Amino acid sequence: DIFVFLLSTRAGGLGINLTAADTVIFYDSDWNPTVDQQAMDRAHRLGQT
DNA sequence: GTACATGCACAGGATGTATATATCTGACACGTGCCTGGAGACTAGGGAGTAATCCCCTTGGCGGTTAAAACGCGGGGGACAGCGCGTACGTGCGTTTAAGCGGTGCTAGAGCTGTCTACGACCAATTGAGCGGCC
Repeated sequence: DIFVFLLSTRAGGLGINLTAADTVIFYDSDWNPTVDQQAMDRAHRLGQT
């Protein structure tokens, strides 16, 4: 059921492994990359199909 | 040397009490579990010490005037009788709370949920001191 999950890149995401997500949206971008790259891959990982 | 307050006894009713009885508070023996005595390891502030040096309390001389002690001037505080407004007994009547056994509420506990301030901590911007160039 739960359509959408709300996160922060520097706390909500950290290694949290949301394989049930199909898609990712950045409503914000950080002054450093890597945090966004991790934020994507906390969905984009080997547990998806 | 004095006689009013103390000191001993009578009169007598109540209060200190014994026998007789039923029972709930306290004693006892059990264990849970709360937590305190001991004791360990380390932190790093509190304390003690050496030390410098500054300034208050006591001290001694002195001058002032107030209380003490004495005295004069004179009345209100300690003591007897009447007036009359309260204070202490005793009863009827019953207002009042007792003491009871359930019905229900709200008060208490431990914990949760929600702060939510308020505190370090990390994270990313952006800024001043560091060293070098130029005419």
